[PDB]
Amino acid sequence: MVQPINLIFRYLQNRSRIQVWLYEQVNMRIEGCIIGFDEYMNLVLDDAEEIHSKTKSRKQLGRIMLKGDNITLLQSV
Amino acid sequence: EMTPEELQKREEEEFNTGPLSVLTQSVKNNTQVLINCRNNKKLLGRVKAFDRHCNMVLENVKEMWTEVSKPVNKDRYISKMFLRGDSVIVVLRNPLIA
Amino acid sequence: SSKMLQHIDYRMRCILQDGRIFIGTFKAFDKHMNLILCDCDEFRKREEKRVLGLVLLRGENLVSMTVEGPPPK
Amino acid sequence: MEQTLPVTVYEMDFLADLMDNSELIRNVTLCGHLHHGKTCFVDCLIEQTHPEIRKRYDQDLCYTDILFTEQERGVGIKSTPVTVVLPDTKGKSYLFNIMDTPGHVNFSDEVTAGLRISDGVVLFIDAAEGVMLNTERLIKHAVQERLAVTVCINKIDRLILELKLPPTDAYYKLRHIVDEVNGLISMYSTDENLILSPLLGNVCFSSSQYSICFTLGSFAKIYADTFGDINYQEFAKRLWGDIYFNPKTRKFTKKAPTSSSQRSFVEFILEPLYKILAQVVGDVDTSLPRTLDELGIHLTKEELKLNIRPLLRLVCKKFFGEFTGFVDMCVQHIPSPKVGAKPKIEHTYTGGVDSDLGEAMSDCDPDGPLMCHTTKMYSTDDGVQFHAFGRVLSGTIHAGQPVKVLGENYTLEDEEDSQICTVGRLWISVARYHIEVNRVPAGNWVLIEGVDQPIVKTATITEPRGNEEAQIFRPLKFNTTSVIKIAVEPVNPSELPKMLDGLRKVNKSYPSLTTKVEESGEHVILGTGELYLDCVMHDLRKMYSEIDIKVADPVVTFCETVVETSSLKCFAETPNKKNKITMIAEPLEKGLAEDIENEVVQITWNRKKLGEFFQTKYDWDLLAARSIWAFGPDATGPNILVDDTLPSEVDKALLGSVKDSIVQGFQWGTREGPLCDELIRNVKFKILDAVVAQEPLHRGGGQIIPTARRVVYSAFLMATPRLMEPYYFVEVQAPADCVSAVYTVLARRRGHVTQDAPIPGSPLYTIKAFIPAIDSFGFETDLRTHTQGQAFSLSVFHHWQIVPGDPLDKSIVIRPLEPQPAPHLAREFMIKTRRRKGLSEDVSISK
Amino acid sequence: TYQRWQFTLPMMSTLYRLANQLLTDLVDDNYFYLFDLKAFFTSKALNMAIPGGPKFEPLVRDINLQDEDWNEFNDINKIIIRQPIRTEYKIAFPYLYNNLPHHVHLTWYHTPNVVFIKTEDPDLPAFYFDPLINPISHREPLPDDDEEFELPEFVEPFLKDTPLYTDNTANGIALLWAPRPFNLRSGRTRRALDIPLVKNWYREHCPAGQPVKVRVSYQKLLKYYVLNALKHRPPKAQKKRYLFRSFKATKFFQSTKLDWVEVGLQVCRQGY
Amino acid sequence: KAHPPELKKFMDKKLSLKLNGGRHVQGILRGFDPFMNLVIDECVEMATSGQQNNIGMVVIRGNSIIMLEALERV
Amino acid sequence: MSIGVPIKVLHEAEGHIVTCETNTGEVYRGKLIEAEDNMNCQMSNITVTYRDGRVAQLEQVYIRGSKIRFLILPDMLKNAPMLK
RNA sequence: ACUCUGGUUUCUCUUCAGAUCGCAUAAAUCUUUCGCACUAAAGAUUUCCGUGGAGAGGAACAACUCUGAGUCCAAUUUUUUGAGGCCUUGCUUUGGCAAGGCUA
Ligand SMILES: Nc1nc2c(ncn2[C@@H]2O[C@H](COP(=O)(O)OP(=O)(O)OP(=O)(O)O)[C@@H](O)[C@H]2O)c(=O)[nH]1
Repeated sequence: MVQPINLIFRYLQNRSRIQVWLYEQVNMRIEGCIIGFDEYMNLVLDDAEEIHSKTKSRKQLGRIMLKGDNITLLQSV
Repeated sequence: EMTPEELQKREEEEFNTGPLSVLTQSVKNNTQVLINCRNNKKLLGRVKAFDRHCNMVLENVKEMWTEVSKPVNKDRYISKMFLRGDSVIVVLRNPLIA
Repeated sequence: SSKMLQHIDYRMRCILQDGRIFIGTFKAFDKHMNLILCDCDEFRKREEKRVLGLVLLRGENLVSMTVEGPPPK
Repeated sequence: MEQTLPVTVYEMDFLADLMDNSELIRNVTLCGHLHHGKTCFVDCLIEQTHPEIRKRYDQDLCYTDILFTEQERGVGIKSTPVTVVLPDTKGKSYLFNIMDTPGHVNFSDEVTAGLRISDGVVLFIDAAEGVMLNTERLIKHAVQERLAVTVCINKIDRLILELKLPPTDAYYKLRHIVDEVNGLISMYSTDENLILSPLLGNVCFSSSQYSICFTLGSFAKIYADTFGDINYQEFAKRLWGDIYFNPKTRKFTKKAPTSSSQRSFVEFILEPLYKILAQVVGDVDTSLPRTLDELGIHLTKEELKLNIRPLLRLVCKKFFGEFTGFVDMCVQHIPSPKVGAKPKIEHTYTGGVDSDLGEAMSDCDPDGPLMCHTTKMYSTDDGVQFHAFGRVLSGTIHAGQPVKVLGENYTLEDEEDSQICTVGRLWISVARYHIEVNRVPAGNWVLIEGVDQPIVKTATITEPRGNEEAQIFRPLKFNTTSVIKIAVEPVNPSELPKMLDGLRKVNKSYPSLTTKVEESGEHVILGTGELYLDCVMHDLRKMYSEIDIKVADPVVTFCETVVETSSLKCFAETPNKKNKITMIAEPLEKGLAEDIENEVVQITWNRKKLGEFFQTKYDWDLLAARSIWAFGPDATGPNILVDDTLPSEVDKALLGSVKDSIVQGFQWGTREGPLCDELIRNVKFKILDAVVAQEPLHRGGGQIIPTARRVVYSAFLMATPRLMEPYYFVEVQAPADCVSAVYTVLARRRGHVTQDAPIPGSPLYTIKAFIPAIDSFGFETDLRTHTQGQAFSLSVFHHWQIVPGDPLDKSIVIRPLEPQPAPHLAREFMIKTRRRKGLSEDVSISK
Repeated sequence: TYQRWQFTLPMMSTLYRLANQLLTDLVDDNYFYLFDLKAFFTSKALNMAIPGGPKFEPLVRDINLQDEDWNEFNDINKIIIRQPIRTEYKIAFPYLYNNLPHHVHLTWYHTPNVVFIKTEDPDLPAFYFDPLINPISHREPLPDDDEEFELPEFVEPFLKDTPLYTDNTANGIALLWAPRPFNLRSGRTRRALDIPLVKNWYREHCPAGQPVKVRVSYQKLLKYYVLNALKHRPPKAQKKRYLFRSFKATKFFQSTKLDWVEVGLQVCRQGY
Repeated sequence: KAHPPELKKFMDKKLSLKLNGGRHVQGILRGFDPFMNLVIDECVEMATSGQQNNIGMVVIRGNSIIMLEALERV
Repeated sequence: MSIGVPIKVLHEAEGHIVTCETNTGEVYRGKLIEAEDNMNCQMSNITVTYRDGRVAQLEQVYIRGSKIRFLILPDMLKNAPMLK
């Protein structure tokens, strides 16, 4: 059985282009390279970029720290 | 928690060195504080006491709210009231105009 | 928490976060504020009564409650 | 509903609404060896669901031994149903239908009548004694009837307070008991999913006297409740077997840290229990309050003044609480009526599970066709009218509703035994008091009034004007055979009808009582032993007929057999003298009569499989092996009928017109037998030349059947006839010193000792021996008197063996009132049974 | 007023050891099988005598063993005799072995054997695998050790500082199997004359080898034991009226506290 | 004292998940924790636009978990 | 002092037919299979009604406790041992 | 965791007690039975040896052990927020309500 924490650690080791969903913000999606996590689900993305659904404008945010209380679902690629 | 000690005084350290120390400036110097509410309202007053939850009590608070007609800012005066910390968006001390 | 024990078995009306009104015999409550009301009826506004029975409403959904009728026999 | 009742923890409306949810119902039977603690299991349970019903300090109120003879005799004599709402470990409530069965080896028919209507079994196993005669017998019976088995190792205080074993050796004793049970289960069952282990929740540990009852999960939940942070379900998986606690790393390993380290069960479960008991019984004045403070138990000062046994009961009650390990065990491992309705129909319904009614019943749907099956009949104290007791397998029985009671001989073409009746009232039966209800849905047990007239032993109760093709449930198959035999007659012969009516009433009471009227106008009762027949006569005299009844000396039923093949082939012609049959008789091969009786083989099998069996198992050629015609006096009686008539010698097709009559003649003539009108056992009848008359008006009917019977008799008589004695299997538990006295007592009654062996962890011994059933009356009294009460035996029917002598020998001179030497026991047994049956003085050996 | 005693267990053990020369040292009531009150009741009602027990006189004149004719029922030519039907067999099963049984008090059946292993050394553990106990001949969905179950830091077996056995655990278990009053720890006082010290001596089996006078004495003691138990009438309801209190209420009597012997001489002379 | 959610019956089974923002998901469960966060293998987006997008190994926070539906027979 | 009376009423409600209302306005009615300390219920044979009113059948589910707004327990439970 | 009942011992009196009222077990009278009544049984009545329950009075020291009663939690799952803003329709109690579509 794969644990969410183990999966997050594996993704951080791989440093894949993790795309994270938003809580209640369906249109706004954020992709980035996972660097580290915490017990509060706080994630840090090296090369962050916000992707919209109606505008679809990829705006680079750089090194950002997304709170765990707002993330919805972490996807690769 | 790694600090289950009964003599828990770290709450005051955050009130002196952490982000919560800003409210301590308003408590000590008695400076006007403007806080943005989750209901799209702004209240300007003077906070007397608070806690880790951010629930503070303000005295002589002026509340501003915009209602649309077009958005027009309405003002109400309050002598004193208690505001929940979780029901606030941002709290900032009044800037020094001079 | 005797403030709610004195209201046990009383037919009370509860105002929810979504605006729904639940009138029924308040049976028990917990620290989480979960409401256990029996022979409950749902009141919504167009007025309409929707009888439910034993109602287990979560504490988060609890907003305000007031006594509507004395406990029955 | 409107009946005055003792106060309960629950409320009767909750009980009434639990009956409609057949996933919250558990139909359980409690069983075990005698005195292994079942009664107070339910009693201590009735206490916890009945706050005002409290056991007397110095005397246990058995509350399930409700009768009179049970009360002073101190044996369980009848099964008694109990219905209780019992909470679970997680606080959920289930409706338990518990059947409390007796543990005497004589009264096993009550156990089968309780196993029929149950979905699971709880076997009670005294922790000091261990696995005894009835434990093994009930294990066999309960895995045969396809019930889910759990185990309660009761009386575990005896390990602490009597044997005083070190906690580790108590652990070894419990593990040994569990292993014995597992071995028996695997002996009597192919599939492996009946593995019993306290790691599966399958085994419960208890001490009913002191209100102890736990599984591993409930004890781990005691820990979890006190120290809140442990997950009691994963704790429970580390509390048995060779798994040790490593207190430095706080982890459970499979290898003991260093040495002198205790297993997890000893360390975490058994040492605390030893220490509670030792503190209470030894240090009650000195340091009991400190440990009761440690455990969080506070006894009022008027309670620390209690005697040591009530104090121990109260302390253990406070620490443990309710019997939620029992409820956990039964809810997890005993199926609900809904889930266990498929094996029930598969096993006990004559219509097969594939029938449409065998489908509407296998859902346990309480809105379907009514199908209620009653196995017990409980008599109102006035002794006039009975109340049937069974379970509703489908539909719903209502008070006042007219029902159609089907007997045991009812078939779909012979519909004369069914009878319309009118249900009067319906009681949910707790042990002592009946709770009258208005309806009982499917999956529940009900006490019915109004259907008591047309049923003798068991019934299938259905609906009239519907259910047009509703067959019956198979009649109970019992553990034993009824062999002991007494004859009765009223003192004043003017009141014979009163005694006949009383005999009918006792026949209703006892599930395996068999009262018959012999040819001589003599009324006979068949029973299992001395306690059984003593209680039957007690009831007959004092309850059902209030007259004075004489009792004959106890005797046994015999059986007749042969020991070679008939010398000259015998024959018999019809009175027409055109039909001629010819037979010879020889003894069945060793170990085949049991296969025929124990349904290892049936004649319902196709000829191919039957022949294949006989071939591979007893060296039969395909010709004869497929030539079998019938099987014994029954459909499964221990006799065969073979046709060796060659197709060339006799027209096989023409012979087939008298097969159906030769079979009947053989069945009847094996049912009676020529020697003393006893059954024939272990005899093979080969036909040799059946000259058949072509004229159908000359053969068939009342012409050929008696000819078949007479040739059967003659063929049996030309092979050397013998008699047969029922042999009893005696198990005795006696101290090591009184073991030799057991040998001394046995040898005077033709008894032969198979084995004596110690009881592991117990100071006692078990002597197992075989004794003739006739040489057994007073054997229990002889053994318990010669040993000053220190030796005790339960004896049960085992096999049929040949009486030493030769029954057909007139050279033997028998005096009227003295015991014979063995050389001619058979002759006496034959002629005295002839005299008692009313037949002639001696046989007429002829053709 | 001396009407109730509350004792500790080290006192009850000491009183139990001292009395042992007067004590039976059984652990059961299986010794008294077919030799107990109910058995003697039944034997009296059936007009028979258990060998070693009381012999009463016929309860009621009725039919006799030489008064019933031959019938076809009880014909002695239909009867198989293997072992004679003793009278104990008619006491043990009073309804199977007996025509017209009345007043048959059903005897108590078995009682599970007590396997209390009596201790011999005070210098042995209380819980100890005695040599009188037959050995247990030695010979599992457990989870793997690597499974991540950890018992929290402040969790230990329930009573862990409490020692398993104390210096009065062996003695306080032996008190469970003691004869009353030693299986008590509190109770109500009796009068000195209400305590028979040998009533449990002659309720035992008639001893073999003693001369006939002793055995007849045993059975004669048992006869009056059974008659006392059977003819017992409940004490009638009344109003407490005490004679000597009425004596003291009047002015004619007075009180002192004398030696017993002095009052013995007084009573002797007074009666004279 | 966070007892793990009772989800062993749905382990390695095709399940449909409901998103907080009216979203829907699909995939095969692979594990869970006391916070209810689930790891799903062979995840299918199943967006409201009608086009199903396959992702694979994804992690979903328990806060946004709205409801679980076992597509496969359990 | 740990589990409230509503918790016991909800736990004992397993087995009967229960209707749960979620924060998303979806009503699921079915036979409860198991319930935990939290409101997390794993119902079965659920007739699901959407906000617009569409009716759907769901054989197996696991309702998230946080999203459960209010539920209607079976009428039989009104005489439960815990609720008395 | 703060306050208030209830005590125990002893002497006397009144009433009920079929409850092993007593973990003991006497005597008398009457009847019946048979012997032919210490050496014998059954039934009934009585008296004695002496107990429990309740109630009542007296008089001796303990008074709050006990019995009860009144008197440390902001980071998913409940109480320290995804909250607030835009559009249409029916009715507007012209305040807006109801549903849906949205933006955050
Ligand atoms: N030592 C000990 N004795 C017990 C225990 N439970 C019951 N007994 C006693 O053992 C005997 C068993 O009697 P019951 O429990 O009525 O017997 P049973 O198991 O119902 O069996 P049957 O007599 O066939 O009905 C009685 O003397 C009980 O008091 C126990 O846990 N420990």
